[PDB]
Amino acid sequence: ELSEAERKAVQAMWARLYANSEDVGVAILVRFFVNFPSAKQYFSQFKHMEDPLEMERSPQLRKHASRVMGALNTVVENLHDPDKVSSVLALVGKAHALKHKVEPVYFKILSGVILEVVAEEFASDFPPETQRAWAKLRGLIYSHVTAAYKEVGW
Ligand code: HEM
Repeated sequence: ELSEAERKAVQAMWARLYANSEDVGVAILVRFFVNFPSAKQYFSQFKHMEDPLEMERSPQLRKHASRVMGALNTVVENLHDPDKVSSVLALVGKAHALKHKVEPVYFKILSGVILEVVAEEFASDFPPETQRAWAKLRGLIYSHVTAAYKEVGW
């Protein structure tokens, strides 16, 4: 789990992100789909879309952006309550394993894009203590999502 200082570091960072949650979520996903075109295969309204301006304006992209940011928000705000973070990430993990059939490695890829976007957009607020805290959060997400895939015999 995150230590108290790490949790505080992650929540303070996340608050800055979430002040324009909508735009940050979308910028993250556009970068994800441009840089990893294979990930678009799970999205019916944009699986063959290439123009990043259209991706930015895509209703189904912006919707998934809103749901990624909201589920992340739930995890970050409730990091002091580890049963809640377990709860949320299971539900996500399973859902993506079973309904959406997404290869679990795409979570690792998306997290790397999330890191790249955070490092760019909020660099002057991203000291090493915070970078390390954020990296623990990423590990936490990937291990919990990865355990949920194993749980239903992926
Ligand atoms: C931090 C990681 C992610 C979070 C928190 C997240 C969150 C969500 C949530 C809350 C939903 C709506 C409920 C549901 O139908 O499951 C959703 C839908 C979906 N997600 Fe994710 N997601 C993540 C990563 C991914 C990745 C990497 C992919 C595939 C590359 C993906 C593919 C989908 C698809 C195909 C849907 C259905 C969208 C639709 O109904 O049009 N997600 N996501």
